[PDB]
This record gives sequence, structure tokens and C-alpha cells, in this order.
Amino acid sequence: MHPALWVSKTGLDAQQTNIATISNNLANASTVGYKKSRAVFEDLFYQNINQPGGQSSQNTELPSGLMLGAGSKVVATQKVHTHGNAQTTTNALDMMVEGDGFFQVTLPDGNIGYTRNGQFTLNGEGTLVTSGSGYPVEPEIVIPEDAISITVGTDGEVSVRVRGQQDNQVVGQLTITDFVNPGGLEPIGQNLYLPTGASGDPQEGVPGLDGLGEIRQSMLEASNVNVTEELVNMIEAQRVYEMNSKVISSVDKMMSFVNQQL
Amino acid sequence: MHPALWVSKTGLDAQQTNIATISNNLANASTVGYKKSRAVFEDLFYQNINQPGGQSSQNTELPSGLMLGAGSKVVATQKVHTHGNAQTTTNALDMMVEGDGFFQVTLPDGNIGYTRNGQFTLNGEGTLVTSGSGYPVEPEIVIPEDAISITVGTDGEVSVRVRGQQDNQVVGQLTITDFVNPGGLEPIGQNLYLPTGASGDPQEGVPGLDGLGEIRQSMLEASNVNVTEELVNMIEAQRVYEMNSKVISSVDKMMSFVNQQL
Amino acid sequence: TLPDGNIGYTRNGQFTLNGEGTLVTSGSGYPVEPEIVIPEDAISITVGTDGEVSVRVRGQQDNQVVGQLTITDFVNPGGLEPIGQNLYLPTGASGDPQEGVPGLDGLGEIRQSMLEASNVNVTEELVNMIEAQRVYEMNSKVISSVDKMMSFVNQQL
Amino acid sequence: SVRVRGQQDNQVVGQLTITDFVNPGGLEPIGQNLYLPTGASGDPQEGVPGLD
Amino acid sequence: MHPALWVSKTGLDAQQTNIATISNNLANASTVGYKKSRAVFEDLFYQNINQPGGQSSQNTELPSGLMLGAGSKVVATQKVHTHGNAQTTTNALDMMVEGDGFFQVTLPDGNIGYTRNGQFTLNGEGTLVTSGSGYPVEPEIVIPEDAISITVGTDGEVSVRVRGQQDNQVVGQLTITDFVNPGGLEPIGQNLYLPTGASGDPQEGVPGLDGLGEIRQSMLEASNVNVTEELVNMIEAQRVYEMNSKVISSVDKMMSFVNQQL
Amino acid sequence: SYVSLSGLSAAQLDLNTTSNNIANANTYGFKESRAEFADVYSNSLFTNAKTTPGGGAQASQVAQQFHEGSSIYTNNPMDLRVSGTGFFAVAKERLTP
Repeated sequence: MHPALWVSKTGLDAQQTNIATISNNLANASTVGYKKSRAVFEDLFYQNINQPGGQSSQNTELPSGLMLGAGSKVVATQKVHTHGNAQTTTNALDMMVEGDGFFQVTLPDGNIGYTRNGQFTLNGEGTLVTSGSGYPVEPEIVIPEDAISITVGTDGEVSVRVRGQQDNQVVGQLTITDFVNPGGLEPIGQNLYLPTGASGDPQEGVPGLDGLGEIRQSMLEASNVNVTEELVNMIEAQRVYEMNSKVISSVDKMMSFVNQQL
Repeated sequence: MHPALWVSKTGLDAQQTNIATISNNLANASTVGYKKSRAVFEDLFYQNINQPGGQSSQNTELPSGLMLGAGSKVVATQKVHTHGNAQTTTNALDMMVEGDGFFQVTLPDGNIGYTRNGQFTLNGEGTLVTSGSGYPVEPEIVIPEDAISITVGTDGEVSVRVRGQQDNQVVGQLTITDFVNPGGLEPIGQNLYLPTGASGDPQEGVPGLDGLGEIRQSMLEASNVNVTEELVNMIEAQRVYEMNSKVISSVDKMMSFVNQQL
Repeated sequence: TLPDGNIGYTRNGQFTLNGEGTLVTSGSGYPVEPEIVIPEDAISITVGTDGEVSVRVRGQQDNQVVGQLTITDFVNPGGLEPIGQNLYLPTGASGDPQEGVPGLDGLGEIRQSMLEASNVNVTEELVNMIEAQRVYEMNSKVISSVDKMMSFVNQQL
Repeated sequence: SVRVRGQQDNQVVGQLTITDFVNPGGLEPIGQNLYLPTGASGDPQEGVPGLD
Repeated sequence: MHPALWVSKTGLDAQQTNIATISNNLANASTVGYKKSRAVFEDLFYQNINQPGGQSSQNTELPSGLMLGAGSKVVATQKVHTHGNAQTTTNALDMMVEGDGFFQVTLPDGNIGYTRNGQFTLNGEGTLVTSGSGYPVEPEIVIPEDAISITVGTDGEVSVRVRGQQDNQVVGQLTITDFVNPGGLEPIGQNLYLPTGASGDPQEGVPGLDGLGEIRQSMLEASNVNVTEELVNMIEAQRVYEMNSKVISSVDKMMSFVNQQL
Repeated sequence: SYVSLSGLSAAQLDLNTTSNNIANANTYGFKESRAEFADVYSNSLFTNAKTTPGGGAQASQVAQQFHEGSSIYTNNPMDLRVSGTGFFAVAKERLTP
């Protein structure tokens, strides 16, 4: 009914999405290998009442035209893929990618899901699986019941030590996948990513050559969320949200006054 | 029917445009690289009943005449292109222009657009693009898959570090374009501008010479809207809007009285 | 400077630049007299109290003067003919336009980054509307009474 | 003038002109907000709309 | 609409700049060689309704007149160029100017910038540069690769020791620049100043002589901000801010009342 | 409010640097880090100067001060110390130098 009513609706919508993004970051303040997200704001189209640069008289043009905006919106949720701090643990089956790279696990549908989480465990058959839903890790790493200790090298070589045998028994070789644009991956939950069109082709190789990161045994990657940043962004978003509520309230009072008078 | 009806009606239209501008400024209170706007008011023409300065006797002229105003309108929306504050970020792909200058991107139709938002990213091919619709940045900055870090110099020289090689390899050079009258640009939304007649010829160059601004990596430019100004301007606009309705309400009562009496 | 050629006079100070760098108004785009052209090598713009417009240039101390603003006064400002667009035209009763530096010979001073709000008294206009409405309605009573009197005479006489 | 995408600066497609009369009351109204010049209306004075 | 609205707006604008001035002083409490700013308030022009000292009648005059002020504004943000405290450090490349003077560096554009921060380092060629953006220090000081230690004297003479050789081989001479009015310098960020008209002509010379300060090696100059003063000034600036909002709040209620009644 | 956010971020970075320094108190060969900051000030053609409320506080870089640290004694020949300026060279792969 009124242009300022629709413009502030877009402002309220953007701030609700911004707060929801912050609420998701603070919820995942202890999740292993979680990458924080930031909402990206952009203004909407401008209505063209007076054209800037239109020739009003010869040798004279409008220095600035009457262009009314349509509000603002949140256009994207950017996953900030900066490295998180390392947690030192006594577990031997939890790993970490020091640098670029994603662990690859086999989803039930058949595809491969890429994860930054390193919390792994064993299934009944001894296959190295995720500590959550239990997805097998690509390539499969089966630890025989003849082993007394598991050591995973920097280059991803999984080796176990056999009792009564003075020699490491190599039982696997982990390969990690890097993406040119990891922020373009589609988060599907459960600390898993799926490749997308803008993510780029998956490039797989040995973990430590050709720009890939290193596998760190007995170490976990913390989330990169900054609780100080999220709370300050929470306060700012709450005020901007209340800014557009006053504009709607003023427009609401304006229309009520006109109804009574006009 | 009555001059006060037409005179005050332009006042109602003038304030609605003003309130729409204020709402748009408050909606983009978190938009990165947003420039606030102010409605430019001017009065309409005057009906020349008696010409001031017209000779009455022959030695006595009219010191002030009867000239009736027609109202007021918002003739232009001036964008104040003053810099916003700087937000420090850990992301290495988002930049800020300290000083005059505009980043240039490639619109889908082929024309070159100009922006102040610095929130960039990479696409599937590694080219530096925007974080919204994904438009490429001119000149194209393709990040090699062998890079381990990204550094953007003050002079716009994008450099990356490669393992096994000292003397970081330069992969591109960003250029910014300044405008004599940035307020004369046509805002097409999506934090983008288009050159116009009064905008001026796009002058391109290295970011930091000949008056051009400097590129600050890992830093963002906040919106320059003043939340205090917009809310107080909302107070002024609302009251003047209601008072112009008082005249129209009074004129309506006057005509109702005349219909019953005359 | 008006498109026809004559010089118009205004009190609104919302100015800007055009593509050529000349100082123009923010509305229709009329250049401000005298022409003030801002160089593209300028990093800031400062307007002195006396109208001396200067710009700062990197690599050079003592910011370079780019022009000089002149303001015009009138003995009787009420005699100006308003042509709209916040502009006035001199008339016979306005007086001969006296020009000079803004701050000498009784002229005002140019305050930068500042605007002059309207001087209307919103409360008075609402009171004036009340008085004007009632007198307008009361004059209708006399015409209505005269109408009924002539109706009575036509019926009777 | 018209604003054309892909081209900086508005291109001019033409220029309107108006006519002034010495005695507008001498015109002959023919309806539809239209007037016909007559003998007493005067001589149609064309020109640039805003000068003279 | 109402004079008290515009007068109180200038009060809110003035206090916002004063609070923003203090908020920057708090942010740069740990910046080496930072000089605090002060906000200077001054009232605006006065509306001359009745001229004080007019002529009420012969042999009498108006003692005081009716002149309404237009509000207040922050006319300048004055830099307080007093010396901060001294920090002792183990690094031999950070120096402190004990007294008047500024270090000089070469900006990328070509002009010479002036800094009070002493955190310097070396580049790959051994030339002394700053520890931030890496600007070379004027005059260029090149530390030979055969140097075993670096000593900078009071008079700015940089000397190094070569193994197997007595005496200090002088590698260069540091020169500091003084200004008559250091408050007139234009800060361009990165702890750098550019000389303006109000600053005066730069005067160079050897440190410790001709009135200039002395170069104290392995020492730094902390910021001169007084957190006690900033916090106290913050409270006062907030109280003036809230009492200005009361007038706008009061005028809003008055204008609302007149709309309902008149 | 953004300047206060910059100040908070700078202080938090300094806290992180100090905490990292303290945590590495026991590791051998570590060099302490120092946090350096610079003022942030940004002006346009259209912004009134004279009045320059600064742009806050900007972190410059985390330094890696290389002052010599003290020595302990193990009485083990396989432990070596470089007295003065110098570094050891260690290759990830035996073959490639």
C-alpha cells in the first residue's frame, strides 16, 4: 500500500536471515570441523523515476536522478573456510587435515560425501567409519584383529603393527580431496558436503603432495566460529531489525491518521 | 476543486518519496559498500497573479506581489559517496577500497559494471568472482590450484604462494575505476552501478595512483547510513505528512459547508 | 546559470558535480556562477568562509585553490520573483544585484557541509488554517442569508 | 532523450516544440482539449519551449 | 518543522562524532606511537530576532536582545602530540624518538610519509623497512650480510659489527623530521602522517641535535591515551546525547498534540 | 560501534598471541610473538576533513621476535644448540635436498 512498508519488509527479512545465520554459528561452537557462515547483503533494484544523466536541456544533464530503492536482501550465505584450531586428544583413530583437503566417505545412496570432521571409529567388521552415522571412509581401511597399534602417517599411509612381527603391516592409504572453491559445496548436515556446479571438479591425491594438506593423527580440528564476532553481529542485527520496525510503525500510524482525517 | 487541495497533494507525494528513501537507507544498514541517499526537495512553479516590481503609479512599483506557490516535490535523490568504516575479517578474498575507486565486474550482457562491495570468492574455475550472482571481476584473476595462500597488495597485485617455489608467483593485477561524479551513476541493485551521462568517463588505473584508492585485503567497507539521522528524519517526514493532510481535511469540510449552505 | 542564459539566484545549497567536474546543483544541474571546476587529481574539497574553494592533492602541501565563489545580495529580497526550483529572478522592486566575496560588505558567510532549513512555523500555519476556514464559512452565511431573502421577496412581492 | 542499455549517455530522439498566441481567448475550442487557430487568435509563434 | 528539532539534531550529530572520537582512542590503546585526539565543540550561528544593543528609544537601549542559537557542532578533532611512555624491548630494530621528531619513510606513490611508530624490520635485501606494509625508511639503511650485531646511537648513526674486525662499520645515518604544529598533520592510517598547510614546512636534521629528539634503540613509545579520561568522557557524552533526544521526544509529543487538537 | 568492534578484535588477537606464547613456554626453540597495531583513517572527496573521527584500530601483523633463548643441558651428544645466529636445515624427504 505504501512504498516504505514494502521496503522495510525486505529489511526485516534480511535481518531475520542474518540472525538465523548467527544462531547457527553459535549452536555449532563446539562441532568438530565446522566452518562459520556469514550472510551477504545486497540492495534490490532501484525504481527509475528520473534518469541520472538524462538530458534536461542541451549541454545540461541530470547530475543525479530520482532513483528509489526497493530495500535489501540476503543474497548468499558464505562459508568462511578458514582453518580452525587443533585439539590434542589421546585417541588414535581421530585425524585432522593440516591445510586444504576433505575426507571422503561413502554415503548410503552411493555417492561420496566430503567431510572436514576427523572423529572416526570402527564398525563390527573393523572398517574405519565416521563416529556419527557410521559411514565408511573412502578408500576402505580395514584394521585386522591381528594388530596391536594403529599409526597413520602424514602422507595418509595407514599402517598397523602385528603381534609377533617386527614390521609395520600397511593396510591402507587415505586420499583427501581438495576443492578450488570449498565454499561452493552444498552442506547436507552431519558434517558432510556434496560437490556442486560452482564448487569445481574434485581433485584427489596423496595427502601432502600437490597442495593437499597433511593427515594429523590424534588431533581434531575445532570450529572456526568466533563467539565474540557472532555476539556483536547479533547485537547489530537486533538493532537494524528494530530500525525497520519503527519505519513500519510510523507508516502504520500515518495511514491510520489519513483514514480518520481524509 | 481548490488550490489548497492541489498544493497540499503535492506535499503528500513529496513526503512519501522522502519516507521511501529513509526506509531504503535503514534497510541497507548492514549492506557492505552501501552509500546513503537524501531526498532533494524543491518548490514548484509560482502562479503570477500580480508581478512584483510592476509599476503601479509610474514612480511607485509593487515591492512584493501576489504569487501563489504550487507545492513541492522531490526532484532528485543524491547519494553521499563518503566512505564507511572498516570491518576486519579473517577471509583473504574480500577487499576494501581506501579512497576513491570502484571495483569493475563483467555483467552477463557483456557490459562492465562497477561496485563498492568487496565480498569476493572463487568459482569452479578459480577466477575471482563476486559472492552473489557470481559475476567475474575485471581483469580476470585466476587462482592456480597449486596456491597455498593469497595476498593482495596495496597496488592491487594479486600474489599467491606455491609450495616448492620461493618468490611468490603473481597471477594478476586488479584495477579500479574512479568517476568524477559517482553520485551520477545509475544504481542497478546487487551493489552495482552503471555509468551515465553525468557520471563521467570511467577513468581506470592502478589502485593507488592519480587519486585512486588503495586496496586493503581482508577488510570490508560498512554502510555509511546514519541510523540517528534516518530516525529523526522519519519524525520530521511523518509530522509534515500529517499536517498536509490537515489542509486537505479542512478543504473537504469547507466544500461540504458550501454545498449545504450555498 | 539558467538554460536561457540569464543568471538565477537561490538559497538552497544542495550542490554536486557533473561529468566535467563543474560544480552544479543537485536538481536540474545548473552550473553555479562563477564556474568551479574540481580537478580529477583532488582527494578532498574545502570551501572557505570567504568562498575560496580549494582542493588537496597528494604529493603537494598547501592545498591548491581551484576557484572563488561569489554570492549576491539584494536590498529587498521580498521583491524577487520566484520561478520555482528554489530559484528567484530579480525584479524592479528587488534592486540591483550587488555581488562580492561572501563575507564582505554585509554579505553572509559560506558554511560548508551545512544546509539551511525552511523557516516555516508549522504551528502558525495550523492556526492560520483555523481562522481562514471560519471566516470563509462565515462569508458563506451572508450569501446564504441573501439568497433566502431574495427567495422570500420573490414569493411575497 | 532515452536511456539505452549497453550505451553510456542518453541519446536524443527529438525535441518537442510549443506555440504561443497573442490572444489565446481567440482560439476556437473544438472539444477534446483541442483548439483551432482563428483570425483573432493571432499568428502561431513556434519556437524552443522555454525561450522567448 | 520546529526550531528545537533542528537545534537538537546538531546536538546529536555533535555528540556522535565526539563518541566516535573517544571510541577510536580506546581502540588504539595498544598502538605504538599513537596520539590521542580531542573533540572541540563550538556553537553555531545565532538568529538575530531582536538585536542586543539596539535602540529601544532615545536615551535608552536594549541591554540584552532575543537571539536564538542554531545548536552546536564538532569543528575539529585535535591531535594531542604529547609523548607516551617508554617500553623496553629485546629487539634491536625498534627505536623510540625521545623528544620531538618523526621517522620518515618512502610511500609507494613516491612521497615521504612520517611516522612516530618505531617497529621496524628488514626486507630481503637487508634494507630497513617498517614492520607493517614494509615501506623503506628514509634514508635507506642497508645492513650488510656480514653483520653480527646492530647498534643505533643517540645521534641516529646505525653501526654494525663484522666478525674478525674491530671498530663499528657505519652503514648509514638516520634523520628525523620536526614540525612546528604536529597537530596539523593529516593521518593517512598505518601510523603515518602527511604534512599539510597547517602543519608547516618540514625541517630535517640529525636526531639529538638542533632541537630534535634522540633515537633510543630497543625501545618503543606506547600510546598516550588515558583510558580513565576516555571512559569518563564517554559517560558525559552519553548524558548530553540522551538529554538532546528528550527535546526531540518532547517536540514530537507537542506536534502530535497539535495535530489532534488544531 | 564498528570502531569499538575493531578495538575488541585487536584486543582479542593480542590475548590469543599471549596465550599462544604462554602455551609454548616448554617447547624447545620457540620464539615469542608480538602483536603490532596501526591506526585506521579513511577520507573521501566529499567528507569534511578537520573532523576525522578515526577509523578505529587495525591489526598490522603478528611478529616473530627472534631474540636468543636460554639453554638447558642434557649431557646427550645428539642434542645440539646453535649459539648465536643460524638455523638447522631439515629435509622432509631423505633423497631430495
